[PDB]
Amino acid sequence: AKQVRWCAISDLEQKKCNDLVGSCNVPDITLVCVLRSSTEDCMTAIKDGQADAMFLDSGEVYEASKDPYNLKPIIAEPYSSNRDLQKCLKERQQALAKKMIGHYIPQCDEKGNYQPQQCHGSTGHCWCVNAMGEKISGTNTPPGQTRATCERHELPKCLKERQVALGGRFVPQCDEKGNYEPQQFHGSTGYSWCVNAIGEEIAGTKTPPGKIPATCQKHDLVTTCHYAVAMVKKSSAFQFNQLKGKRSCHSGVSKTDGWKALVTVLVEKKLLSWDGPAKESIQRAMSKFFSVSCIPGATQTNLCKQCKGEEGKNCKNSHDEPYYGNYGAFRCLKEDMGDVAFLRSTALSDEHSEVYELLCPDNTRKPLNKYKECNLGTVPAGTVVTRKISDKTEDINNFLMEAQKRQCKLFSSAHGKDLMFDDSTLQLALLSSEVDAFLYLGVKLFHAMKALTGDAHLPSKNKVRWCTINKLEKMKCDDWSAVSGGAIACTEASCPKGCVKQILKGEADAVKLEVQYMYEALMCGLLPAVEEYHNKDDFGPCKTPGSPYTDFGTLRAVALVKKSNKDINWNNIKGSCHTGVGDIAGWVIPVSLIRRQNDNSDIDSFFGCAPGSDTKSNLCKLCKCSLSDKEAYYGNQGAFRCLVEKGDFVPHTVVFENTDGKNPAVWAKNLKSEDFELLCAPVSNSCKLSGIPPPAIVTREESISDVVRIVANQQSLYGRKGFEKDMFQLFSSNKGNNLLFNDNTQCLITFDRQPKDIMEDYFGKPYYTTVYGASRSAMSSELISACTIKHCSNSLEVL
Ligand SMILES: NC(=O)OC[C@@H]1N=C(N)N2CCC(O)(O)[C@@]23N=C(N)N[C@@H]13
Repeated sequence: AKQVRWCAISDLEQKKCNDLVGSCNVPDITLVCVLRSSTEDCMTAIKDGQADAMFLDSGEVYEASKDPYNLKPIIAEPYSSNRDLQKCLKERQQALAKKMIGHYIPQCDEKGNYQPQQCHGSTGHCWCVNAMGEKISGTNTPPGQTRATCERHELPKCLKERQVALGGRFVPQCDEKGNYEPQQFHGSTGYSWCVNAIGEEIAGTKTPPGKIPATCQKHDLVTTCHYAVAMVKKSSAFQFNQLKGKRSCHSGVSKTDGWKALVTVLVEKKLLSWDGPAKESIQRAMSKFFSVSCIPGATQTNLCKQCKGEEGKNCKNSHDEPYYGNYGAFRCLKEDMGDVAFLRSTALSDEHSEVYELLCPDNTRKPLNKYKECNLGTVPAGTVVTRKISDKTEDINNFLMEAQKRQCKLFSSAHGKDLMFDDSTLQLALLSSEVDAFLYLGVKLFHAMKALTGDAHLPSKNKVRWCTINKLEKMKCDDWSAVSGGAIACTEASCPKGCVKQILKGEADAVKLEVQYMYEALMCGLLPAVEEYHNKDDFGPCKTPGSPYTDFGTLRAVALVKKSNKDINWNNIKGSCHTGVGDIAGWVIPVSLIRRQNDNSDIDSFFGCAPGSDTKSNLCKLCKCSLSDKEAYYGNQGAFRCLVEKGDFVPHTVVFENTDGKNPAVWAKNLKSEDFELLCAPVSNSCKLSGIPPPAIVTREESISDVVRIVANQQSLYGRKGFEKDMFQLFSSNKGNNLLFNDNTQCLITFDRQPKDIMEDYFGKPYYTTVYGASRSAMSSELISACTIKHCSNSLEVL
């Protein structure tokens, strides 16, 4: 028996909330409505633990994630992407979950695709549909009428471009499932360029051979986009560059559609004379820009004089102010209390097409139905937020999910529009607990919000902020900063992924990453400034960069078998054991190579000890089977214990250690380099699955030059064989082992960027093609999504 306290900012919001408390029965969750006078007071009440959840505009998210609020987005409306997999099955499940009779339930085939014809059973209407479930225009037919004959529209645009290129020289490379890869290489002419979601080239990305290709960003095609627009009456005659001195009405000071997009556009067009933040308030500059306005939540009295709320409620971020919100701003414009209204496109209807039109930032006027051509930018959906501590997220999610299933009236009310949520909300879905303001808004929008609130960091060109993942790293990096003479500074994160996030947020400058994190790091636009170099035998390239290198100290992944103690080859591996499921030398390389060949599900349908592999899968018992050396078959040493008992995939080094006597335990003491070999050959000969790229110190592109030079100078000072190495060592520490770099690192070598693909330019084509399929869509995550450019379209109808 739990309760969820929703915070209402107005009397109408409390009325709708009490309507829900009366009419919506959710088992084991009681809805309680706490009343405040404004958005900010509700944010504070949630921060104080007096309320649990509220709905915020996207423009309010960033300031919500900071003091004195410290709120986090938890529940948001999902958008339709061209990367949605198995969409028909999920839509059918969701429809079946709704406790109502007669609603449309999508009809799916045996494979999970949409049936080309979709029918609403209770009404008898039928229509046609493409591979994403979008209705073909005009194909809706009622009962008792000849139905539209429906074709399968399953072939993506890219694969069709392929097969209109191999019949009778541009052949485009595509991601698995027929999406365009963001980077295109012309195999004949050697040119490379970048493309958006539908494969049309973006301007200024084409590069000749030998030259360095442009950085290609991942794109996602998204449907139903809402926009920030300036709405005006057709009777007026002013244009956008004549906004100064006019009367205006806004949805809110903290909303994107009401304020932030407008200010960004005014700054870009140089219409708004204003310094930077912390020198002038944006609100003071806007108060000097407009004569008299209604901007709810504003603290300048002229930006509030046109507001219509009664005293104590005037200009508040609350529906108690009649001019608050998108519909409130439209009301102000209609009642001639302002000359222009700044609001979301969702408040536009064709009823207003007679009197109203849209003011475009290019100094033209257009009708309301041109809002996709006449806007101040896209406005992402609002979100339900709670405390960052996330104590009540489960209860809130359960309540909203059950209320949506039981058809409770969350997204409409007789009392008014946009009360507790946006009325345009179709559904609310749960977000990953990883999602914060940064992940929700995305890198670009996050930096825009950061700059707009005066938090933007201008990095130093002579100092490098190194990110640490634990307290020992922080201590060693503190020693390094104390001896660096202002060249090195220290930041703290929980894990390497947090360090990548901090670098993206402008809170840190560089971090060392192992291979696992490199895919995400390169997807988000980071680059390797330097790389760990482990060749103990040469040391040539360390003191002098470019004393050319023959071996980087890279580990080489192979499978270790016997000189005819056993009879194994690659073709009959079916029917050994592996170090771990997470290890890259082993598991990742062999599994990727196995299931890139064939097709299969190797999880059991291949071999006859791989710790972390469920329990007792057909292996995992030849060793219980935990991802630690507390079982004797974990790691390189335990995987070598796998090959001597129950004999039948490891780095090459694993033989050279323990062979010849170096590890004595009884089993590995009397073993020799002649008794064990590798399949592709003698144990030292290259008979390898693939080479593993070295760990990379990554940073932003603009910071590459500064990071490399500062690291080079510091390396000349400290580390292995340094002028003042007696003061500090880079690759060793009394605080711990392998802290900021692997202790066996010979040095750091500046990454030489080749005129190839950055993914191949780091991983190497064998590793890239084997592990990630040479595709930018091999893995998806919240971070990769936050670094993906959302591109809008009236529909996905490009099939
Ligand atoms: N093992 C090794 O040290 O390779 C040499 C060095 N390091 C990489 N990780 N690379 C990635 C791929 C590559 O092209 O071989 C190379 N790419 C550049 N820019 N320099 C090379």
